[PDB]
Amino acid sequence: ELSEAERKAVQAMWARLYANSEDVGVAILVRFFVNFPSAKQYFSQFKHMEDPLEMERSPQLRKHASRVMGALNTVVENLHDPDKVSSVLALVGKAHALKHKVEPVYFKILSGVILEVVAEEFASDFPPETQRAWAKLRGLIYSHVTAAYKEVGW
Ligand code: HEM
Repeated sequence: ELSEAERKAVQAMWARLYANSEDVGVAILVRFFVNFPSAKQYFSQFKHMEDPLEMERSPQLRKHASRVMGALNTVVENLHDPDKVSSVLALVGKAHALKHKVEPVYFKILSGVILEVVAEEFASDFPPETQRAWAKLRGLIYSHVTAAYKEVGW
């Protein structure tokens, strides 16, 4: 789990992100789909879309952006309550394993894009203590999502 200082570091960072949650979520996903075109295969309204301006304006992209940011928000705000973070990430993990059939490695890829976007957009607020805290959060997400895939015999 995150230590108290790490949790505080992650929540303070996340608050800055979430002040324009909508735009940050979308910028993250556009970068994800441009840089990893294979990930678009799970999205019916944009699986063959290439123009990043259209991706930015895509209703189904912006919707998934809103749901990624909201589920992340739930995890970050409730990091002091580890049963809640377990709860949320299971539900996500399973859902993506079973309904959406997404290869679990795409979570690792998306997290790397999330890191790249955070490092760019909020660099002057991203000291090493915070970078390390954020990296623990990423590990936490990937291990919990990865355990949920194993749980239903992926
Ligand atoms: C931090 C990681 C992610 C979070 C928190 C997240 C969150 C969500 C949530 C809350 C939903 C709506 C409920 C549901 O139908 O499951 C959703 C839908 C979906 N997600 Fe994710 N997601 C993540 C990563 C991914 C990745 C990497 C992919 C595939 C590359 C993906 C593919 C989908 C698809 C195909 C849907 C259905 C969208 C639709 O109904 O049009 N997600 N996501």
